[PDB]
Order: sequence, then structure tokens, then C-alpha cells
Amino acid sequence: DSKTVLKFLITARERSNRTFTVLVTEGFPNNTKNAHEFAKKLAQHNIETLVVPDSAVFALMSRVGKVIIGTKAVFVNGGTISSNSGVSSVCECAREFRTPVFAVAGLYKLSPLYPFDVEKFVEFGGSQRILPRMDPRKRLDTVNQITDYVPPENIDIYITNVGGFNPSFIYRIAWDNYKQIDVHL
Amino acid sequence: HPNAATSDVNVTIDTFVAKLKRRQVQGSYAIALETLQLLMRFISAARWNHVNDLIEQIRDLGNSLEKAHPTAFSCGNVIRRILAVLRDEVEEDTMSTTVVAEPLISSMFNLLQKPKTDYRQVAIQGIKDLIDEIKNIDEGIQQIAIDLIHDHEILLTPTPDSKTVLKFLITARERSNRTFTVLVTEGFPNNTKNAHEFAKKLAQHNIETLVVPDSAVFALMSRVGKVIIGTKAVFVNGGTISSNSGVSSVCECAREFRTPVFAVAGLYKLSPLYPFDVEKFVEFGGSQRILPRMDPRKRLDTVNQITDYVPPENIDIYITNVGGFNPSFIYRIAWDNYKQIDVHL
Amino acid sequence: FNITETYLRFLEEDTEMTMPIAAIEALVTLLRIKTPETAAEMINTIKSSTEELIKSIPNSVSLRAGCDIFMRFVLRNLHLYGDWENCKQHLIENGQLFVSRAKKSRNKIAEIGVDFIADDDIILVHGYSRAVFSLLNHAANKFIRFRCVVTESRPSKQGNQLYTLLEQKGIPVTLIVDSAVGAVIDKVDKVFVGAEGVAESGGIINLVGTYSVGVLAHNARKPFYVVTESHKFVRMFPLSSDDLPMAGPPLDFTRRTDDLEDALRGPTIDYTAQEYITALITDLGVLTPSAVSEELIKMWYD
Amino acid sequence: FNITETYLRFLEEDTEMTMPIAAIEALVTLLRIKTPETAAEMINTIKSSTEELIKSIPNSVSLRAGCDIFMRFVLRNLHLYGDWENCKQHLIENGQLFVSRAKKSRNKIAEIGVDFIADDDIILVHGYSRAVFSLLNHAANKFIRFRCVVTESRPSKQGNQLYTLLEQKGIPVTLIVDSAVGAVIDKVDKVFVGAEGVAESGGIINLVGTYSVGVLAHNARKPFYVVTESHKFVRMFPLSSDDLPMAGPPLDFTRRTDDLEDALRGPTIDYTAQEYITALITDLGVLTPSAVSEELIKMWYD
Repeated sequence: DSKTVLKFLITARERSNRTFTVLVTEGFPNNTKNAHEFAKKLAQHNIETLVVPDSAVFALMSRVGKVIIGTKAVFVNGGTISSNSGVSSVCECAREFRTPVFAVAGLYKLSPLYPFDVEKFVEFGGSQRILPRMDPRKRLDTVNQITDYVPPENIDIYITNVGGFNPSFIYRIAWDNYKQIDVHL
Repeated sequence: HPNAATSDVNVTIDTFVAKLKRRQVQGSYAIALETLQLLMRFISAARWNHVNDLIEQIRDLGNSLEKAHPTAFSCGNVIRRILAVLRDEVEEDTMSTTVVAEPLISSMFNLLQKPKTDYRQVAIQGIKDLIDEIKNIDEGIQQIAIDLIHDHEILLTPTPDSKTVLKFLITARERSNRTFTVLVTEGFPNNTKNAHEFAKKLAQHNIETLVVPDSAVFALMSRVGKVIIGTKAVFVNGGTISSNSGVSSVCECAREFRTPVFAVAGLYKLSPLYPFDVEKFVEFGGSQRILPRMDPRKRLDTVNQITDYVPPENIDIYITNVGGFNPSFIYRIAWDNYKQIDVHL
Repeated sequence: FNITETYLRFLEEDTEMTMPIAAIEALVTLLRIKTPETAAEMINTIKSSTEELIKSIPNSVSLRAGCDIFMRFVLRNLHLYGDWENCKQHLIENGQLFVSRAKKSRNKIAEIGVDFIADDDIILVHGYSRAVFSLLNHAANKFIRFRCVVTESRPSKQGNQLYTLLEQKGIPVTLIVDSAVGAVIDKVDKVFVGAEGVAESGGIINLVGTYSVGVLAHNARKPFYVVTESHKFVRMFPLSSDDLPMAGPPLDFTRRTDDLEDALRGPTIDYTAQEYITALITDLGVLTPSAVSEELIKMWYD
Repeated sequence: FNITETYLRFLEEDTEMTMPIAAIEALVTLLRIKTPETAAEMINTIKSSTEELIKSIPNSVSLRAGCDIFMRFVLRNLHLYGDWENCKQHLIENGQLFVSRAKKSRNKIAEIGVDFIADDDIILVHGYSRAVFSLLNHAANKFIRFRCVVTESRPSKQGNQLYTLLEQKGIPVTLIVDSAVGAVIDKVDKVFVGAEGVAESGGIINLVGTYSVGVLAHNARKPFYVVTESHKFVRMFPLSSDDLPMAGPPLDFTRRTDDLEDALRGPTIDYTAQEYITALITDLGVLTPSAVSEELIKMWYD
């Protein structure tokens, strides 16, 4: 989604001798248009595009080399909240099949607040962009969320302006610019 | 039971023993062939009158053979198969002599309740059948085999010692539209030369060979796709004895990486007894092949082994001349070739 | 002609023949009263008796398994389709015959099962099954280097009892609490567990803990074992991670207390999956791959 | 004057001030008698006393941790390069002050860091620490629909004691057996821990069965947590999966004895690895990932 991640990709692609193929999940609820835009941008530069359904990751993961994210919020024990849709299951898959997980990060984007429960930090989504008409909604129950949370059990590096850091270590980085007093304001 | 009866009636027992002990006999196939020939000789000559007594004699012979050499499993297996062949015919005969119901082909409940003919030719024919089976495994495998591996994928290959494995690889490599990259581990104090030979053959075959030091498996595992064991023997709870060195560690690695492990073998290689130990079965090499010197080498007590055992857990499929089986299922295949009382001689 | 009374018979005595054997004998005795000829009179009565037994049953499924096995055997019996007397006689014979069989099975075990002992390999025995104890006691006759490890079991002080039976033959031991058994990863070479029930997938019903042990074994790659004779077979497969018929409690978050009355509530009996076990111990030759399911198929055909 | 005597003094009562704090107080009391101006007459004597205490230990760990912390504090104190009197006075003040601090730390723990049980996330707890209980009792006044699960404690029935402390708040509870620990990992949300110390390696120095629990948690991916007041970072390294500074024997294979005597030397202390703390709750901010080690480095400047 971001202008940062795209730029990072572009810089890599400039050295076109370095061989890399891009699989892009559409991201069902909100990411779709954005994903398409990203794909278009890739095409503009001459970067090889592969458009992915979100159900189909188990069928791809064993062939996937390296995985890069462009998150919104970075946390205490290592995990992240990423800009919407299809990240938890992906991460689980990676863990199962043992896959390297890159993440583009910034310390100002990094938060020193600890996430303790799913019951709070995970932000939910609108059913408006699922199914038109509201008379079937009387009996059924549509469940959807926009932005999703990641457990640190999966991701491995945070490529910053400072450097790539370990998730079970990034707290120190945060503290090298934040405190224990400025937490519960 | 000694060789007291078997003298000017049958001679080649001693020769067989000699071949076993000093290793002039080489490769399981050859051993099996030898055993078949022995059996043929037994049949064309020995004197019967009865049937149960003959069976007992055969059992005793088998026992003696086992006592002479254990690591030769093929020999045992073939004998067992021929016993099974005889047994069914005997059972059939008994039914006519006397002059039955079962839900399937065999029964547990038929073991609880109280239960001259031309069998010799049938016995003869059994041996022929066995020979034929031995003749070609590969020509019943490459239809379940040139199926599993695909384009731009990567193979990992330990044990280039079973002649079957190489053939299987080469049949796959034949196709002009299929492509794969091959990583080959060495296996040092028991397999190096063989591995080198295999590599050479691969090179000849016009395919992308990769020579690997036994250490450097971990620096390449990210790209790895498949695992192939070059086994020599197969057992009860699924598992296999292998044609020496450098298979176990790699299998373990694969398991850790959850990267699929396949087994290519045969049902003459298939055995009807449990490997309760590795110790009683798997044998050790020669400490001389590692290092020179002798008087400082009473101190240098070095350990090196030929054969390798792998637990049932790491391996997942056993594609045969019959077809694809599993470690959970292979037991029944064994039973389909050797009968219930033939397990213990 | 009563079965509950017979069941209550063997309790403090035992120490001779397998429990499921006595029950089977009782069943056979019941059978040879109401005539195996008249199928309308007999089978219904047998079913009623089984139901009664079930009603009287606390924490078991093995008796049920036994009686269904017996029924199956009976069904198999009449497949000679001739005279209605010989078959009946055979049926009559086959109850004390079952009892007799156990001995022979044990004998068979004590020769093929003693092929397994490796040089300096420490053994741990789980549960209370006669067969495992017999095998362990039969391995000391050949003077084979080994060792035994006890675990602190809690149904009716079982672990203590077990450790009290190993001191009779004079065998050095140490005691391990069910909580503490986590640290046991290398020193005990082989993890043995005795089975009070084996069904379709080679899954096992025993006592106060098996599944956890299995899990631990899987974690360490140490081999896990199922040890018995041959009578504990049902047509069963569980739904969740663990499921059984229960006269005891399945997780009671017990009501407000201050003086102690009722709280001893949780999974008393535990099941284990197929993948955890590497070797199966029966008198049925040597089988463990898939002889259970196949056996069941052979038996029931349904 | 003795620290041992002071330690003896509190036993029946207690259940309020952290042990490591009482010990510190005792040390301070011992100090402020025999002139703390000089460093020759004092530090060495303190060290000797600590050694004596260590020698005299029956089965207690955290004392050493406390004393080293105290030493570190003392070292920190005389870097201001002013005068001997003021600094000494400050040091003297800082014993009772330290004790006072513990309560504040506890308060901080129980009002900020208690948001780990909120949506009736059922708690599987083992290891009796004061902090854990304090947080649970403080969360009972908020009525956030909390539920407790208790794995049985058997060094000598601390479990009973524990269940008696949860009866004063009026909350449904259940007894759990650590053999059926594989059985129930389903409805219970997470596994929470009290302990005896946190290592230089990272993992936890604990009690009668913990490693198994950790393993099971790992298997199930239902996270494993440790909760305490923060001052148990002892200079100790459990390099193996069956080694620590232990009070009792490490699995003592007792000889072939007779009438049920030598057995109950069941491991009352166990440990699990560094890749097991999903979070660690400490009063110096909620910090975990490599926090203990960092703190140690800061202390020893290495």
C-alpha cells in the first residue's frame, strides 16, 4: 500500500540483474484496489506480476522464497499490525513451511505499547463492501475485519534506516528513543 | 539340526556359506538369485513321501541359512515366499483329502476354532514366479514415479548405492520437457566412490549435477524439494535398512524442514520380521579405511559403520512394482506374500 | 442368570488371570443356559445382560469390548451351516478355552518380546497392565542389562503399588511424579505404556495420563510403546482431542466452598492418537503398522 | 546478631513483603551496627556472612540473588566522590526504603499489568508466587468474568493451601492432574506461571513439574507466561536440560530396598528453555524479549 515499500521495491528492481518474481494477494475487503494499483506500478517499471487469491497460499508457500511486508504499527514483543487483510494465516503458513519474513519498518512507526489481547487491538471492518441488500442479514452473521495483528512467532527482520533488527530484541531500539514513563499518559 | 542329512544329496550349502562369510557375493539381488538356485537344487533332488516333515525340513534349512548370515535379508525373504506358495497349495490339497467360510481373504477367528498330490510342480513354478518378480521392479515403478517430481524443482539425493534408485532417476530425467536440479551428498567412509560414479553418470546423462560435501547440506536446504532413500531392505512397521552411510542425518534434516521423503525399493527386499534393534541387524565397516598407522592406532579407537537404519516416522511413501504404499500399510503387503506360521522358523 | 454379582466377584483377589477374561467366562456360562440353538431366546438375553453390565459399569469400556468380541465369535461359529449340536458344543467349550488361551498368549509373548532389550537402555513402565509386568519380569530371567522407572500415579495409589511389586524381585528403582516426568528425555531410553483398550487407528485407553507422555515422546523423538496380550478390541474412534464414556466428571468448575466437600474433578481417563506410537505389543505375531483396523475389518465386515 | 535468626523470625505470618526484600532488610540491619564507613572491615565480612547463609540453606534460591543485588547497589552508591558520612547514611536509609518500594511495585503490577485475563480467558496456573495471587485478588473487585484452573501441587500438598486462598474470594475452581496435562489444553486459554528465579539463559528456575507444561504449551501454541515482582535474576546458567544449582538429588536411582521406603525423591524443581516466555510481567515496565540478560549486562557492565 505505502509509498515507502513501493520505493524499496523499485530500488531493488533498478538492479534488474537481481532476479525476483512478485506474488501479490489482492486482499479481499479494502486492499483490492490498492493491490491492483501496486501491480500496475510494478508493470510500469517492468517487474514480473502474479495476482494471488487469499485462499491460495498453502498451494504457493513451498515455492515462495522470501516474504516482505509494509506494516503500519510495530510493537513490543515483536509482532505488528499491518494495513489490512490476509496476514495472520499467511504467517501461520510461513511458520509451518519455514519461510523468511522481511518487514519494512520505521522507529517513528514503532510503538512502545504492549499488545496483550486479540480482544482489543485488532480493528474490525465494514459489511457494506461484502453483500448488498439487508433482509438476509436478519438470520446470518457476517464477520469481517480490516487491519490485522501478527504474533512475533513468525516474522524475523525489521529493515529500517538504522538496520534490520530481531523481533525478540526491537524493544531496545524503541527504548533508545522512548521511555517507560511516557507510556500510560 | 546339522548338515548330517545334506551331504551327497545336496552340496552347495557350503559354497553359499562361503559366499556369505568372505563376501564374494555382492548385492541383495545376487543373493536372492543364489537362494533361488539353492531352492531349485533342493527341489529337483530331495526325497519326500510326506509333506509336514518336508515343510519342517525346509524351515530348518531356512534357520540354518539365517544362522550362517543375517544381513542377507533377500535370501530369507525369497525362502519365506516360496514357503508361502507351498503352504496355500498344501491347504487346498487338504480340503480335497478330507472330502468353509471367511468374511475376507484371511482370518483371526480361524486360528481359535478347531480346523499323495502334485505339489512339487507348483513349488517349482513358485520359484520361477519369484525369479520373474526379481527380474524387474523398475518396469513397474516409473508409472507411479515420473509423476511426483516437476519443473524448476530441486532434488536431494543420499545413498547412490541401490542400482534401482539411479535407474528411477534416469527414467525421470529422460523427458525433454521436464527439468530438475540434483543435489548429491557424498557419504564418506563407505560411499564416496559410488557417489562419484553416480555424479559422473548424471553428467553423462546431460543433466545439472551438484556435488556436495557431507557438511554443506544446511547451506542449501531453503531450496530443497524432495528426499530419496537408497534402501537395501524393508521391514514390519514400515522402516528400512539402507545400502550404507549418509542417509540418517539428511533424513532427520528433511523431517525438521518438513521436506518430503520418498522410498524406492521392492518386495523381494520386503521382510517378514521386526527390526526390534538396529544393533543385531546393521553391521560395521573397517577402522583401517579412515586412517594410517597402527601402534599409535591402538589408542586411536575409531568408529565407522556400513549399513544405516531409519525409523518409520521420517519416511512417507513406498512406491513398488505393485504401486504406491505407505509405512502404515506395507505390513499387509508382506502378509500377502508370506504366511502366518512362516514368520518364526 | 445374573452377571453383576459375577463382576463383583473378582476385586481384591485377582493376581492370576486377566479381568476381561473372568467376565468373558461369566458370559459363556450365562450362554450355556438359555440354549445357543434358539436364537430368539439367546441373543436378546445376551444383549440385556450386556446392557445391565453397562448400567453397573463405572470407569470402563473393556468389558463391553470383550462381550462384543464374544458375540462376534459366536456369530462366526455357525458358518459351518450343518448340524446344530456340534457348533453348540464348541460354543460351550469356548469360555474356559478363552481363559486357557491367555496363558499360551503370554508364553508366546515371552520369547518374541525378549528380542528387544538393548545394552544399557533404561525402561519406564506406565499404567497397570499384567502383560507389561510379565514381560518386564520375564526379561530378568535371561539376566539382561536393564533398569525400571516408576511414576507417581493417582487413581487409588497405583504408582506406589507398582513400585511395591518391583521390590519383590529386588530391582533398583527411582520414583517420578507425573508433573516431573518432563525432564525425562534421554536417560530413560524407551517409553512403555500398557493398554486397557485398543480400537481402530491403534489409539489407546488407559488411566490418569497417556496423551501427555506420548506428546513428550514425540517432542524428544524417543520411542513410545503399547504393551498387552489380545482381548481389548472395540469398534471405536474418538471425536475431539480426547473423548470417552464417563461415569466420572468432565471439567467441573466446582461451586463456592470454604470447608472442603467436592472439587476432585477432571479427566481421569485419557486417549492417545496414531502418530505417537512406534511399536505395538500383542501375541498376534509381530504387527503394529495397521493390524488393528484390518483385524476389525476381518471381524465385523460392516 | 545474625541474618539467619532474622529469617527464622518470619514464617507463620509473612504473605506480604517479598522474601528477597526481607533478606535485604536483614542484611542492612546486620551492616548498620559495625561501622559502614570503612570498606576493609565491612564488604569482606558481608561476603563471608552471605557465604555462611548459602551454606546454611535447606532449599531456598533467591537469597543469593538478593544479596548480589544489594552488593551491586552498595557499589553504585560510592561513585559520587563527595564524602563518607552522607553516602553511608543514604545506604543505611536504603534498606527499609527498599522494603517500602516492594509494596509500591506490587501495586504497580496489580493496577497497570493485569490486562492479561479479561474476556473470561481461563487461566491454567502453577507455581505459587505472591504477585500472581495479588493480581488475581485485585482483579476480583472488577468482576471481569474470570475463571481459574489449578494443576495439583504435590511437594507436600501446597495445592490444598492454594485452593484455600481462592475460596475467600468466592470463585468457581477445579482440580487438575499433571498426567492428564495432555488431556485438557482446549477450553483453558493460556498458561501462567509463578517461580523461584529467572536465569541468565532466559528460562525459568521453578518447581515440581514445569518443563512438560512448557512443552505442551509450545505444542498447542496457546502462549506460556511468567508473572513476578522483578528481582530474581540470579547469576546462574542452566546449560543442560537436566542441570541447575539443586538442593536435592537429580533423579536418585535408589537401591533394591524392601517395604516401600526410598521413592519420593521426585523432582520438585524443573526448568524450560528461553524460547518459551511469550511475555514476562515485571514492575520495571512490561519487558521480556531479552530483558533479563540486558539487565544483567547493565549490572556487571559486561
